[PDB]
Amino acid sequence: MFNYESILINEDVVSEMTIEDAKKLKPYWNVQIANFKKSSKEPMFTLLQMAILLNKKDIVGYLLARRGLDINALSRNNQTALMIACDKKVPLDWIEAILKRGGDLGINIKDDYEQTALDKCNFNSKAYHLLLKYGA
Amino acid sequence: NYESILINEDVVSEMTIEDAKKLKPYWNVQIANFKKSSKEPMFTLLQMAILLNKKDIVGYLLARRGLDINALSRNNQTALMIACDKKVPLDWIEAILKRGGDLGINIKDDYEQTALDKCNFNSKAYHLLLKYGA
Repeated sequence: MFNYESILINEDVVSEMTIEDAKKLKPYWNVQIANFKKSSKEPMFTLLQMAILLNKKDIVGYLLARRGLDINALSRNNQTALMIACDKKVPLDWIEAILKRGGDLGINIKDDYEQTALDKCNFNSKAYHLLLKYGA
Repeated sequence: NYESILINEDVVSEMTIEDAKKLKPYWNVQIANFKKSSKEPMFTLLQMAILLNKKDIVGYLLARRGLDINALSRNNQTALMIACDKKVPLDWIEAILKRGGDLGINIKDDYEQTALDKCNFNSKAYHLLLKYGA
């Protein structure tokens, strides 16, 4: 929403968000709208990306099921939902849901530090092995 | 600091309930920290499991009779405090409180914060803490 003359909500707003709120932000599903309070007053993350970062399982579940949502949409630092999910070691079932929904198409996307989602998994982790199944 | 007891988030992320069972002598011990942070252990296994959203290890440990639900991290944080701070599901917070986490509801960390202070104002978590005497 129109906070600090931009499109900006913080982690406080997203932590308290319900599926009804996610639905009302439909025009914004592919838009960088969220950032942490500590950081600068420009949006960094999509709602899906911030939901993953804050472990909002019900909002993550709802958004991945949406028609018209770009699962490979980039954060302001050129990160995907898949990259963030791997970096934060979220449950393997969310990583699989991301990949099966079209996250596999962006599996070789690289962030500002030349890192892919595979590079964010630990050596021989269950995450590493799953990404290899989907073509990493 | 010793790497003798330290396990990091890489070890805990790959951990199963079989591993948690084998660590029983250590359930009240500061054993875990992130690679970015100090080599010195900060968190209990339950506390690290909550920070990494390991639902099966969290569910198993909360059921254990030998585990002190009010055990302190090295910076004097409880499982309840960390669960509130990381906005984890309400069911986990309620399980912690009913398990004896209500006895430590007014514990204050090194930054003079309680579990209530780590909840968002008017959240369902905030209201539940008030019910149990925050």
